[PDB]
Amino acid sequence: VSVITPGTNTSNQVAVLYQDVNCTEVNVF
Amino acid sequence: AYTNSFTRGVYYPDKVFRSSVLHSTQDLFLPFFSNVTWFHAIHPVLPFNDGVYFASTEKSNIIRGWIFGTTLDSKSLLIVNNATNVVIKVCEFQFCNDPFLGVCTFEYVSFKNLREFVFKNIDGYFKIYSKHTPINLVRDLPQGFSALEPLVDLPIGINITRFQTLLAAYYVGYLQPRTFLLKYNENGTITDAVDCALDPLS
Amino acid sequence: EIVMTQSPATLSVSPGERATLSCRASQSVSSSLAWYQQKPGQAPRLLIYGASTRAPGIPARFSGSGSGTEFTLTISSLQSEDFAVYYCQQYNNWPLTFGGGTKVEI
Amino acid sequence: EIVMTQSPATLSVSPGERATLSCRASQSVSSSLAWYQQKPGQAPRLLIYGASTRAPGIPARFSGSGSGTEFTLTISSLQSEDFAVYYCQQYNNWPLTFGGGTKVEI
Amino acid sequence: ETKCTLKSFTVEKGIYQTSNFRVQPTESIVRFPNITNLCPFGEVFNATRFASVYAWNRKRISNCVADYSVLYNSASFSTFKCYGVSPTKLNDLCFTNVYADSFVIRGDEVRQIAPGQTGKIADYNYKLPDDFTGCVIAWNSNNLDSKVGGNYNYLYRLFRKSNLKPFERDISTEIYQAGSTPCNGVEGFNCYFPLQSYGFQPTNGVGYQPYRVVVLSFELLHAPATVCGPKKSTNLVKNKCVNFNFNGLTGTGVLTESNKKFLPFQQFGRDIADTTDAVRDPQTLEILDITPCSFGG
Amino acid sequence: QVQLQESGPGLVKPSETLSLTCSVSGGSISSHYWSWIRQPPGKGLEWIGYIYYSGSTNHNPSLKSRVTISVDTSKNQFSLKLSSVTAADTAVYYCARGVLLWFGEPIFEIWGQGTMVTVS
Ligand SMILES: *[C@@H]1O[C@H](CO[C@@H]2O[C@@H](C)[C@@H](O)[C@@H](O)[C@@H]2O)[C@@H](O[C@@H]2O[C@H](CO)[C@@H](O[C@@H]3O[C@H](CO)[C@@H](O)[C@H](O)[C@@H]3O)[C@H](O)[C@H]2NC(C)=O)[C@H](O)[C@H]1NC(C)=O
Ligand SMILES: *[C@@H]1O[C@H](CO)[C@@H](O)[C@H](O)[C@H]1NC(C)=O
Repeated sequence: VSVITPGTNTSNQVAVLYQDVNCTEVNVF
Repeated sequence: AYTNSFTRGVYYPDKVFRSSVLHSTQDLFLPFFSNVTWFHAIHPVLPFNDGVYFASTEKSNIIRGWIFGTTLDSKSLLIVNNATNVVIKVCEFQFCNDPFLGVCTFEYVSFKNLREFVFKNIDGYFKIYSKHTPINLVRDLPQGFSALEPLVDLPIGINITRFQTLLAAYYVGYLQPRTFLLKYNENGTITDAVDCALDPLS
Repeated sequence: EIVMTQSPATLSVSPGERATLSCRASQSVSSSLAWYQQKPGQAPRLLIYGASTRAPGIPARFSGSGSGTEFTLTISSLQSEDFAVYYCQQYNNWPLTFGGGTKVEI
Repeated sequence: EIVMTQSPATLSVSPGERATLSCRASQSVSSSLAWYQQKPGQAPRLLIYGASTRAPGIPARFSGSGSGTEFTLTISSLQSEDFAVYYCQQYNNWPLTFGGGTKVEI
Repeated sequence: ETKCTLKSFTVEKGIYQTSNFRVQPTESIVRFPNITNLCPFGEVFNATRFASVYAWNRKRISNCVADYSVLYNSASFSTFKCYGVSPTKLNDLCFTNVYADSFVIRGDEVRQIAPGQTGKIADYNYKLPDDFTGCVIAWNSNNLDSKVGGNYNYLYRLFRKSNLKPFERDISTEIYQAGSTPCNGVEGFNCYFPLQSYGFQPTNGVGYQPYRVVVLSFELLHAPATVCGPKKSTNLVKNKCVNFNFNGLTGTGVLTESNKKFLPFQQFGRDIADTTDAVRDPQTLEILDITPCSFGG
Repeated sequence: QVQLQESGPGLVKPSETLSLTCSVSGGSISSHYWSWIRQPPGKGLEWIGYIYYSGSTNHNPSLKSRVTISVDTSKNQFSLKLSSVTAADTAVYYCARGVLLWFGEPIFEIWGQGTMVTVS
């Protein structure tokens, strides 16, 4: 599991990447 | 109605002095952003759940006691703040169905207020933390951050499974085992904390 | 010598309900009993051969427990095919004994 | 029963010199003695409560040792304020006894 | 030194680093809290009566000065074993509290009184925590506990629907249920009295004879120590490289005044490497830094 | 800390009972023992008895019938009575606290001011 974020100076929203797993098996891409 | 606990319930886990450091520790804490139950007496029995957080806001000092007992059946700990003096005792004592104050193995004898407490016990030793502050507040719970510090530790050993309170508003909440990151300032008092479980950013 | 008694001699039962039985020995015994089933005209079957343990081949409908004074057996969800005589037995010492037995009706 | 004697009954001493005293019990005793000081008209003080050990509050000017037959106490650098009667005591068995005591002069 | 560092009788022009040096310490100081009374410890050993394992007896000791050396001169104990502390050095230490537990047991059950054991004693009567520091003492008392008429007062919990917590105490005596149908306050096959008497007879083989057992627990916290060995205090010295022992903690360094605003419930502070940095003296409220003595190549 | 204070008569007649009383201040009779002691003028000390929080007590082997001691929880007071007294019984009497170290007899550590008794 990997967290993607811009710098906390700008915002607190993030995204999350589940590496090498089908998304169904877990917006999405 | 349920009020959000926001960011409260941090307490000093150990008395070793530290300053200008970030330190990580795992213990029983109140989880952040949780629905603390709100009670009102204008116009009960609760589960102990291995310790509890209590926070109340008062005028004219209405909340002057607590009782802790497995059954309360009068078949044990009692704390009561009389106007003249504060008293603590451990006894089998007869209690009514709804005890109130009309305006043995141990003993001790010596809105405008916000009083906060934590009660918890482990390995037979029972700990009480507290804090007090002035406030100005109507029909709300003030968002903020402050840290509790130990006052007393008692070798009661008698594990308690429930509790009751004796009686202008108060809130109750329950602890969970979690890990926190505490920031110490130059003076040496906790300023900020982070909860690891909350979200990916934390 | 060890003597043993089984009571009651008959229990009236009807399908779809549990049944309970108890057998006692004149003196303290532990982990040294057997429960035998006796269907009409058949050879006995060994159902229970100790404290709370089932011989291989016996469904979990039969179970039991006990104490030094008295031991008990439960048959859950009694069925029409459970009609039989039940006999407690002990083997702790040389003087073997069977209990009096109990009939369990349909 | 245990009896005990203390000798000599008086020691002449003058400031700036050490002094030595000895007390003996009729039978073998160990780690079971006390030394009491008795200034004129005062209550006794407990100075030594065992073998070679000082109660809390007593300067290191007082010390002692001993054997089963006889025990000894030394007062180094004796001062004018050390004028007192000294009493050995034992407590090993039920029959408590005090020694005869000794006067130590100025 | 250079010659012997190069294993050679001749050396070329250069700068050679061969050794280091340290300032040696010059004095030693001892600074203990002063307690003004002896300790009535004998009360717990000189007592006539003794407790029963179902209701073991506890005593709390504080504000004491005690010398343990006599316990090693005595030979009246059938067993003497301590855990987590070396028994000889107890005279050099301090503690916040001492607890004494006492009871009589079947000698055969002495095997059970150890951290992490298992069995009816370790689960129904006196469960001991897996992490422990303390000492355990036993002596055979068959001469006094047992009598020509037998003795049957001593009871142990034979059955129990659960296992005790460490140092838990439970006087509840609900009739134990071993039958399908529960019976309360009744004597029957289903339920009987949960305690069994020890039948002590004076001719019993030694394994069955009663042994008295006492367990001593040392407890230490940031709450300042109140019980200490018979060590003596000594004057205090500052701004010089000195050996020190505060309240049981040894070390060497340079003591100095400090401006650390310790709170009343605190005793000492630690550095990142988990070593003592500052302390509060047991005789004065001042706060002192410790700095290591000078060294270099 | 604690204090020991004591009271009794100065003069007594022959062949009558004598009584003394000692009271503790600053503490309670919970664990430490108490004991009565006498000091004849210019003579060695003598122990006459001791009693503790349980009421169990032991007296000097000699003069078995001469001495009794009673202890009261109220007002932290204990008293001693002698069946009768003689011209030999003139002495300073002391009440003292006793601590039991490990084994044997308890060592006396805290001593009362003492009171003189004489018979005439
Ligand atoms: C830590 O907290 C101290 C507060 O002082 C401490 O806590 C109090 C409750 C008392 O117990 C005090 O005895 C104790 O020392 C903060 O200290 C503050 O420092 C400033 C620095 O100058 C002091 O001066 C103030 O600042 C203005 C700046 O213009 C000056 O002109 C004035 O002199 C003004 O007083 C200030 O007095 C002092 N606070 C107090 C209550 O005395 C400190 O800043 C804080 N944080 C750190 C990192 O130390
Ligand atoms: C796994 O992911 C691939 C992406 O190319 C998809 O085609 C496939 O159906 C997925 N498997 C599932 C959903 O079981």
